[PDB]
Amino acid sequence: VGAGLVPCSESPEFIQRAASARNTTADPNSGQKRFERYAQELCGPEGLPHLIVDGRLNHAGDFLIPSILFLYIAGWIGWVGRAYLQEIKKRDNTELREVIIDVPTALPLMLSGFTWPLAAVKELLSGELVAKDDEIPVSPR
Amino acid sequence: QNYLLRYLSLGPVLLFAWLSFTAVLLIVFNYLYPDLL
Amino acid sequence: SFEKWGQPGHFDRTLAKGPKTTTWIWNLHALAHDFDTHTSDLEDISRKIFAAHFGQLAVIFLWLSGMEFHGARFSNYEAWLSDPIGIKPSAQVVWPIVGQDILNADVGGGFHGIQITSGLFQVWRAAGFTNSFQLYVTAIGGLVAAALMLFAGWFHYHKRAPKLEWFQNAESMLNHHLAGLLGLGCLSWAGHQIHVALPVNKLLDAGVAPKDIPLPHEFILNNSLMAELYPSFAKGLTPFWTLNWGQYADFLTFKGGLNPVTGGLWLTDTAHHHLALAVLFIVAGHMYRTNWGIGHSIKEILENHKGPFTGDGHKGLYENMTTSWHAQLGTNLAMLGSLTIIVAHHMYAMPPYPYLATDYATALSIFTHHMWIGGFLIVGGAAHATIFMVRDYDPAVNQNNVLDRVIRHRDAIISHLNWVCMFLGFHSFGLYIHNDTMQALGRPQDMFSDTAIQLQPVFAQFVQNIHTLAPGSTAPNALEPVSYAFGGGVVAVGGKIAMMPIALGTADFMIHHIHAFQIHVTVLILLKGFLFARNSRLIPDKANLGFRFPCDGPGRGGTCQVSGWDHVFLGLFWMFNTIAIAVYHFSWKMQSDVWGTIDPDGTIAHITGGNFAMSANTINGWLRDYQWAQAAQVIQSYGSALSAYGLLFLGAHFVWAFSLMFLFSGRGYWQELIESIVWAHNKLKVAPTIQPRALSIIQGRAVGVAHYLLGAIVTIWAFFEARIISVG
Amino acid sequence: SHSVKIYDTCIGCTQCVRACPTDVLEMVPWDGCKAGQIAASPRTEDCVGCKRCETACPTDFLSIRVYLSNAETTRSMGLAY
Amino acid sequence: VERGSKVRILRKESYWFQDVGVVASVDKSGIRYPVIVRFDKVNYAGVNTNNFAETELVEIE
Amino acid sequence: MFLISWRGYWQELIETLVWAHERTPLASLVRWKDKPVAMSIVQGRLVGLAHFTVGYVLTYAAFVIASTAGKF
Amino acid sequence: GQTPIFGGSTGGLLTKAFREEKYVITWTSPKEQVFEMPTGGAAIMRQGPNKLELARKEYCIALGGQQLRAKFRITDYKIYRVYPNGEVQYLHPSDGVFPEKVNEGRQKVGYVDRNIGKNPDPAKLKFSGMTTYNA
Amino acid sequence: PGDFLVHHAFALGIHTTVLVLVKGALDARGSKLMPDKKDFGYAFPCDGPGRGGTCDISAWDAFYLALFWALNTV
Amino acid sequence: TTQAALYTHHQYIAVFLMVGAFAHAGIFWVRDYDAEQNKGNVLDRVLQHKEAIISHLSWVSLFLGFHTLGLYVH
Ligand SMILES: CC1=C(C/C=C(\C)CCC[C@H](C)CCC[C@H](C)CCCC(C)C)C(=O)c2ccccc2C1=O
Ligand code: SF4
Ligand code: SF4
Repeated sequence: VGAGLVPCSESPEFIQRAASARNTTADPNSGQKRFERYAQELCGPEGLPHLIVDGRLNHAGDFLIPSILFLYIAGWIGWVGRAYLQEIKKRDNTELREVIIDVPTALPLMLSGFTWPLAAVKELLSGELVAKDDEIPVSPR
Repeated sequence: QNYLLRYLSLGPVLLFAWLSFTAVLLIVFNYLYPDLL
Repeated sequence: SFEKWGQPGHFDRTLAKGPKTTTWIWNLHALAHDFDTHTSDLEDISRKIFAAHFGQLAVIFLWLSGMEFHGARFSNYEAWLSDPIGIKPSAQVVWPIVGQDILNADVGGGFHGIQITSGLFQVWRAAGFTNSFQLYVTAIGGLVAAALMLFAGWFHYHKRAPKLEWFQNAESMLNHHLAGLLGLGCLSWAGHQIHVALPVNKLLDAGVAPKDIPLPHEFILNNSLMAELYPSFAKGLTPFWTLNWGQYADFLTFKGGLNPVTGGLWLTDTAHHHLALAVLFIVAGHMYRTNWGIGHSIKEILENHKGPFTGDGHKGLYENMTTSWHAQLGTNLAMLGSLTIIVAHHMYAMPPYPYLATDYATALSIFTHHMWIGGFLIVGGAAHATIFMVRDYDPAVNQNNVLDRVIRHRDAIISHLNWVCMFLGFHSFGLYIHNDTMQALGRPQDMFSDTAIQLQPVFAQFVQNIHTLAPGSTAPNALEPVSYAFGGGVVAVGGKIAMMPIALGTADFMIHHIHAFQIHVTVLILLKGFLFARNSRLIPDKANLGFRFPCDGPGRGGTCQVSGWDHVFLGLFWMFNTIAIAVYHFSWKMQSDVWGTIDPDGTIAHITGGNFAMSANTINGWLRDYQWAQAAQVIQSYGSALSAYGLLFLGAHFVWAFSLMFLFSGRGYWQELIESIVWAHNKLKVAPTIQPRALSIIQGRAVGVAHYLLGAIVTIWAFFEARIISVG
Repeated sequence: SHSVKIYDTCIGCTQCVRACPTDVLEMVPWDGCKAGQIAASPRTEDCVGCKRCETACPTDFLSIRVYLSNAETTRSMGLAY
Repeated sequence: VERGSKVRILRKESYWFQDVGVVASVDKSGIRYPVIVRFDKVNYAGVNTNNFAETELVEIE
Repeated sequence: MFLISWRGYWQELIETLVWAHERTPLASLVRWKDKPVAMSIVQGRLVGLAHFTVGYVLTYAAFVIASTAGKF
Repeated sequence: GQTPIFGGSTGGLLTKAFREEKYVITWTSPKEQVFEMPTGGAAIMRQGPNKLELARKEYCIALGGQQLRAKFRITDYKIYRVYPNGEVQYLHPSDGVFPEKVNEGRQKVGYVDRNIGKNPDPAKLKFSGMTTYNA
Repeated sequence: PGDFLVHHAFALGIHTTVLVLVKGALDARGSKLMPDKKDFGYAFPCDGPGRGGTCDISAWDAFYLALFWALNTV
Repeated sequence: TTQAALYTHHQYIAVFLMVGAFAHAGIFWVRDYDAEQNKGNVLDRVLQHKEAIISHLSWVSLFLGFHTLGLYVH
């Protein structure tokens, strides 16, 4: 947290901005409150805070858990999409329904993405995620 | 009848539906507690 | 009865089966309306056209009534009523959430929102609108009429549809429309004007308690107040029974000029105008032959006009004008476009509404809007002319006619045309850059303005002059000149100019000449595609093959871009240039020597200071002395309450470059990249069944030109919108 | 002019010979498949480069190809002047 | 590998190389390319049907 | 200009423009060293790219040296 | 000697088409009807002989293919190339109605019946100027 | 922070530049939908509109694109 | 001014100097190359897996572009 960066608590220009900090929304405490919420980080001569990313508990949670949340949701959406696609093909109405979504079937697949990570891990160990270099017949060259 | 969904489920109309749902979703959390950082 | 929509491809037999690849999607949005490509029958076509017209009218009514309703409940009209100067109209109040809270356009009286510029209140300063409830009823009427005529379309298509001979009575068409539609509507509106408009206008001179001013019911049968003013307007004295009209000199007069108490002209002139037009084209529209065995046999008139150079004249033209549709479409589009642009070129010297020249924001917005639409659709008129040429013609009914006589000697025409274009082009632009070099070369005596080598457009000056002293002799029963840009006195109000005479010096010359230049080349491209549509000196199968196709292989070298709509592509690029520099010229002059402020001496202190006589002669000056002013605030025009609208000018450049990306590149490259991504997806068992395929080259060209135009026009409207906000 | 290239996949539908407007093809007697007469180019000198022919070839990996040469002339360039 | 069996392709230049199609009609005549196979994946204009020499085909199952 | 427009349009008008010399008098004396035709495709691409690159080079150099010698 | 009824145009014969080559076409049309010419024009033919002069090997074949046999069914038209000296060539018709596939034995000059999988190579075929065929 | 930003921009720039270049290089022999080009040469080949068109496939079409992508980077 | 002009001068010289290298690599791939003489050596093992290379390269380009532009517009 070095590099010549003053704490946002005691950076004079920080509170200087905080004084007439333009309260954005329809509540008078909007601006001031957020500046109060910006005492944990450490400002600089620009008067605005920089973010440190190291796992260092000074700013660890301020970047780690959002990353993990994104991984959660991206895994969910990718998993349910792939599962839906795999399911459609066992109907022999393939491209008919490619544009007409079968809602009574599209729902439970979406609702059943609860345990995507570890299940995916299983498909990794079972090897249920990849087809074989030559079995996949998509010809290169 | 209820056959309307048979003719409302097209994808495109469903696209905008889902997207607007997710949009107001994102709004309410940004509308109820946009004060957590 | 809902079992029918979700059966796509209902109109085409080919794409009805199934979506093999993504291509099936694209054509779905491409052939949904050209039902001439569905059968050979015509009654069905006509019925579809009727229903579509009804639907368009319905959306018209809907949007106008909704805009009213916004004007009633969320617009500071009735507060801006008492003061149209110290208040700037607005609407569309901002919703108080994160992101749009600082954008409260406060225009006095605490009314926040969005400071609009469309001048509907100006109509609402002439219609005499007091309370918003009547306006509420107006919106209700508009929307119910919309729904009504939509239901009418449904009925006239599904239950009782018209027959086929109901089409081609152009005679009764012209008669009914010309007379009944135009004359009756115009005379009805004039009657509304005289009864209500000018009365409340009178009553808007000194603060005469607007809502307290009576309602029309207090004047339907109450002639007392109607007898207050206009003594002849007791009842009317009804001297029309006695054929005497001298009594009516009260309201039905002829002034012809600016009324410095209304911000516009004298409304009585407009009323008598509308009267005269009404009866004039009523007796006009009573011309052609119909069901009483009396009238012109119009298909014989065109038979008569022939002669030595004519060949055989205008023989055989009605099969074209009624059997085919695209013909009519194209011609009417061209005419409407021209008409619209003259309208634009018209209503900045004769403001027909109250508070127009005094309101320096709505003027150029309306002007540029209409001007853009004009060209933007006349090119489409020409395109439909070409599509007629490829779709509809006849070798039999077109022997030696004035039509065929050009398609036989096209080469001379177009060669001389190219000649003219080259001549004008460099004769103007190279002259310009010559003067540019001279100024950059310390040889200023070789410049071309008044202070240097001379040239003066005497013709415009003399025509304006002979227009200056018109009344008295040419116009005895007329009081003031038609406008004040030709001649007369500098008419104004407050410290704010309304109209002054316009000066034409040296810089006018090359500007008008390059206008003509670009128009010439535009005609060149379009007419070239027109004539060389069916047969070229190398491609004798064009009409035998179509008019929307990319190329004909690398024969004869290259042949790509040999259809016609690519001709209109190039043409629309060029007309973009034309109209862009046209609006540049108009805005700069009417902000340089027409508009500004005024002192008690009538001293017009213009905005810029007459910059054409100083810099509008060399290129480097044209960028300096125009866009320095046109942007020096947009950089900082954001950052407060009534500034926060960070405009998407910063944003439009991106779409412009993204546009030009599509133009310069082929498609096989994208196809191969697609195939590689497909390989990867197939390796991870996520291969989309519907196999993606890259765009077709014509599709890519279309999206490229679309994005190009969009970015450019967005950029420019952002420019002058913010520029007017800096002064209005 | 340019060079023409023939293969074995000629099924013999003969849509190319009816497509080339330049008289550079003929079905010479063959034996292999049911065709018995396979297309070939006897009169290359009038080749044009339109290559409307293989667009008329339905065979998978269309049986005819044209190697677009470099020895062009007034005939191969096709000028009326 | 009979009429109605799924087999992959040995012809190299083939657009559906290694791809599986169904033997629609087993011809066995004097032509060098007896076997008629049908696919559904589209090359140029959908030539999902083609012929080969069955010395260029291998089954899967 | 060189990049966008392609060689399927710049040949039709060369035809009619050849048509001129053949039929005007007092100038039909002279004839052709060699029969002129439109450009080639690859050459068109090349010249367009060359124009683009030369346009890009000059302005930036002028800007940088002028700025450095005018601001210090 | 029969030529159709036309009023003159501006895209006919040029300085090459009488210093290098001439093209002519003629058939037998027992009727008279309106037709279109590729240089532009809608005119009428005459009974029997129908002689026409032109400069390109495309207008003629376009007339012969699409107009005569596909619309008017006429199939007895000669198409003749002409040298500068005034002498003529008879390329086609060479098979009667240009069917382009029927004969009892045909010409034989040049053959290449080979697939593409084994193609000519740069580094193997070198120091000479032969093409993609000789293996 | 700015240096962080622009340096990642440089990374991107060279990444796409080498992308298009190696694509053209490894297609100097042939593509999946046009494998023959090895014999057509480092030359014009256009292969007229077989499927929507095949313009700009000629093994240094990539060179133009790469030149643009290098100019903006520098 | 002197050192500045020299710096941009030399870097500009440098940029498409490399493009020359890549272009001549491409043209080498068509003219100067024999198959059997290099059967199974390292070059062929590169060609056998070019696919994953170009795919991951496209991947990193897309990633960096998306995210840098997103942060900018943020
Ligand atoms: C303009 C243009 C042409 C036409 C260009 C031509 C005909 C060449 C221009 C003629 C010469 C180069 C003009 C220069 C003549 C000089 C004035 C003579 C030189 C003599 C001096 C040195 C004294 C194409 O052929 C073309 C082809 C493919 C894509 C785009 C285009 C394209 O954009
Ligand atoms: S190349 Fe095509 S048209 Fe010619 S014989 Fe073979 S299959 Fe028939
Ligand atoms: S371009 Fe094609 S159709 Fe024309 S002559 Fe050559 S091979 Fe025959």
